Amino acid sequence: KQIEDKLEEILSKLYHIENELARSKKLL
Amino acid sequence: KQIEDKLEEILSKLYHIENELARSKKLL
Amino acid sequence: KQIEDKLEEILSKLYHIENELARSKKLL
Amino acid sequence: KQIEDKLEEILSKLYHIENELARSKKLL
Repeated sequence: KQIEDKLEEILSKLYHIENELARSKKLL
Repeated sequence: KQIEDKLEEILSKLYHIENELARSKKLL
Repeated sequence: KQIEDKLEEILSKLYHIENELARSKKLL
Repeated sequence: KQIEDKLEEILSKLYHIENELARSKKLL
């Protein structure tokens, strides 16, 4: 549970990296 | 079960980011 | 203990990638 | 242990994303 929580946080960071990468792509 | 699911989502996000960056590289 | 360590390395890698992409954005 | 292993794999993917990002930076 401590672990699953940190996993969820991890995955939210990867969704935020995905956003950054979609943005740089749309701008081009 | 939940943890495993999250681990697999995480990894699969990492494969996508990796391939989006390699694709980017290539068009540039 | 090991797991926690790895979780913290992982998260900290994600913060760095996020900030390297935001920095990139900004210079572009 | 199954978990720590997958964490190690996760982190190796983040080192590989880091490489991709150092490369795109050196090329500029």
